[PDB]
Amino acid sequence: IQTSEFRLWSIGRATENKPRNSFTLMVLPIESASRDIPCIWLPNEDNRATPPDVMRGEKIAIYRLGDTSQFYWRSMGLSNDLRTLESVVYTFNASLSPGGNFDTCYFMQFSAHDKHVTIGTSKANGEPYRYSVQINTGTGAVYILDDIGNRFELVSKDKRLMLMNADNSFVKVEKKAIDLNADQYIKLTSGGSTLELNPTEFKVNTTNTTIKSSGTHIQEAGGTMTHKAGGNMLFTAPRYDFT
Amino acid sequence: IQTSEFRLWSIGRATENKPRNSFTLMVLPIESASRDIPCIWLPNEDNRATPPDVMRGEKIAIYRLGDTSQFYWRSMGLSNDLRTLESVVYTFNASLSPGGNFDTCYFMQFSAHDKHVTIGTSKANGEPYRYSVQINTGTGAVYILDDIGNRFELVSKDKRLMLMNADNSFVKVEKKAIDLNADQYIKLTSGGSTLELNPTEFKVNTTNTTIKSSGTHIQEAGGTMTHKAGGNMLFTAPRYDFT
Amino acid sequence: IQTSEFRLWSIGRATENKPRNSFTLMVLPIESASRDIPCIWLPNEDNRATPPDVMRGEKIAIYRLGDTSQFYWRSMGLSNDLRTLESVVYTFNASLSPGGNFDTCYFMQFSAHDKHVTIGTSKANGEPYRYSVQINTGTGAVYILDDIGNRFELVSKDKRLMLMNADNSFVKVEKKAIDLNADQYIKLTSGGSTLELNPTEFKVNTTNTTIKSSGTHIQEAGGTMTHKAGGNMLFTAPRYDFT
Ligand SMILES: [Cl-]
Ligand SMILES: [Cl-]
Ligand SMILES: [Cl-]
Ligand SMILES: [Cl-]
Ligand SMILES: [Cl-]
Ligand SMILES: [Cl-]
Ligand SMILES: [Cl-]
Ligand SMILES: [Cl-]
Ligand SMILES: [Cl-]
Ligand SMILES: [Cl-]
Ligand SMILES: [Cl-]
Ligand SMILES: [Cl-]
Ligand SMILES: [Cl-]
Ligand SMILES: [Cl-]
Ligand SMILES: [Cl-]
Ligand code: NA
Ligand code: NA
Ligand code: NA
Ligand code: NA
Ligand code: NA
Ligand code: NA
Ligand code: NA
Repeated sequence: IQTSEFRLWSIGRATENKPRNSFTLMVLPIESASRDIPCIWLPNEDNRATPPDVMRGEKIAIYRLGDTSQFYWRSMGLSNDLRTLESVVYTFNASLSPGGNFDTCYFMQFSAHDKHVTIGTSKANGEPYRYSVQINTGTGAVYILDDIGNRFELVSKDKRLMLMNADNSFVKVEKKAIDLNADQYIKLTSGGSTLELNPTEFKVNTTNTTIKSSGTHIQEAGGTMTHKAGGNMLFTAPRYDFT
Repeated sequence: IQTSEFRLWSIGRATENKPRNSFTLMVLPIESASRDIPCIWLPNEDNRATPPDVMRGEKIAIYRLGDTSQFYWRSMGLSNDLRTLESVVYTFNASLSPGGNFDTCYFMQFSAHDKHVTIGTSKANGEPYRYSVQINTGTGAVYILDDIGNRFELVSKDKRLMLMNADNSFVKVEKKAIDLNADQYIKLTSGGSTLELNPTEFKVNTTNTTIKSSGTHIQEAGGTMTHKAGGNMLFTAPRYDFT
Repeated sequence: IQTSEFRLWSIGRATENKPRNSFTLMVLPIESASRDIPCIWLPNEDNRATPPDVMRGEKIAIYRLGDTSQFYWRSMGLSNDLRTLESVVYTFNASLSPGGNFDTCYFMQFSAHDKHVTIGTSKANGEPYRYSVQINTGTGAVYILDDIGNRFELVSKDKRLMLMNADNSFVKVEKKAIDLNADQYIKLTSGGSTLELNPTEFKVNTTNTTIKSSGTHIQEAGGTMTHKAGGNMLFTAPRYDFT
């Protein structure tokens, strides 16, 4: 019966917490047939760039190639209740040349250590822009952004939701205030009616205009001021004063 | 040739649909060497909290530790066309103490049963806020929100997209209407020109103001009304009436 | 010692780049005990619909059922540095009937080949709407949309962020301009003050109105124009002209 020389050699227990940036795991074999074995990571799945953040005492499957010193460790997924901080990166390469820092792959990263969840893309295959969808749990924010300045923003400590583009035009909802900003113009359109604000003008073009102030009304011009009516012009007040 | 006592014992077939909240699976061994075996879940991958939603008749790999009664079941991924409703939770623990309801982990959940896709974070390691990015397929919505009231919203039955913060400031795009609301002020800025609306004021500060009405123009003040011009003030109408 | 007839038969090397839409992989066994073997995909994990985009020379585990011609290939995850373009689809079925094009499942897809990252849902189990959260790296955009016209948009080449609903109401932030559009009305609310624009009206209802123009002020009506003040009406200018 032909069987590969590469086989499950012994069930084991991790003797140490795997260091975050390490692929080696010290494992103690616990089957009756120093005492630790330095094992190389054997992934449970493809497209996972980081080994599991194995804690001391987790059940580990130790694989061995024949009688050689090539030992491998595979997480068995039976000791999840031991996990503390976990950071996992799933990578999907996006370059014609192989080899590879996330510069040549699309990825999704859950990092408790660095306190973010991020989906990011790369510019290694003709893509014009890079993107990131990030939940930043450290500062407290959700971002949707490219690499040229366009950004959706939810920032919790400032109670801010914002639509911001690369030209500093934005719609900002921060606390009890809303701020719109645009260097060329801001225009409201409803049917045939328009209201525009631009660096030199405030323009309204509509059918009927009604400006009601329960208190005072003030309109002041540094230059000339014109009132024009195709129909009758009406003034109603207890008295009229011309300075 | 040393080999672990823990080995693939027999290929089998699931005899029942696995109940959603169960880790045990009844499996019938189908290799010639009651008839069902209660098996414990053996995961194919780490960071998966839920066993596959195995349907009756799926090919199952039955593992066994030596001659003991410890039987384990592993989905082989060769019977995907039998799947009906699936709910899968990937968890990434985010607490210094181990052990663990999603209160101590970042996670991503695809649930056909509960009709949502959700990416959520936890507040178990000093994070100031929790977050959720949810596609709610039951009610019909996409949400981006924290746990204090800041929210992006796409709600389909109401044709609503909204930016809403914890102070009830919002930019609402619902059906054929747009509503902006902010308790302190709403300000539009374009260059040196500003338009502000606040609880007691409507203020415009610009260079040139043009208000054209194809129909009627009405401005009414409960108190005083002042017209001021540094240059000539012009009135043009077929007739003028002072009440 | 009972062991399944289905076992790891030999470690091997992929002889060819797996074609994107293929489940078969030509593998050369490299254990001493034509020369290629057509193997069927054996997944490393459940809920993965696409086999890994295996490149020539990757280490492959060849499984075999007994002495039969049923050979299977499993990616070992030890040759990731050979990956070039990768497209991976994780599927989560969402239909009461089994069987299945993404029409009956929720899914998440990372595709370097087609240049997008997409989370999508289906309408096979009573869901009223389908959804997609897509990073389109080809055109350069992030979309959040349903299947009836509601859409959040980040489009990089146009420097556009937009909230757009099925009735063509939108808040558009494009380059140096902001455009709001709504067929019924656009209303700003701050406390008791309101500013509304609708197809026939421009309405302001506030306490105090101040319209300051450093240059000229023009208000023109095709019909009548009325000025009403409950208090004194004041005119201040170097001279007044009635046409
Ligand atoms: Cl290492
Ligand atoms: Cl793994
Ligand atoms: Cl080697
Ligand atoms: Cl990379
Ligand atoms: Cl501001
Ligand atoms: Cl159970
Ligand atoms: Cl599994
Ligand atoms: Cl046990
Ligand atoms: Cl938890
Ligand atoms: Cl409202
Ligand atoms: Cl095929
Ligand atoms: Cl796989
Ligand atoms: Cl078969
Ligand atoms: Cl499908
Ligand atoms: Cl427009
Ligand atoms: Na890690
Ligand atoms: Na301000
Ligand atoms: Na696996
Ligand atoms: Na489930
Ligand atoms: Na309303
Ligand atoms: Na592929
Ligand atoms: Na325009």
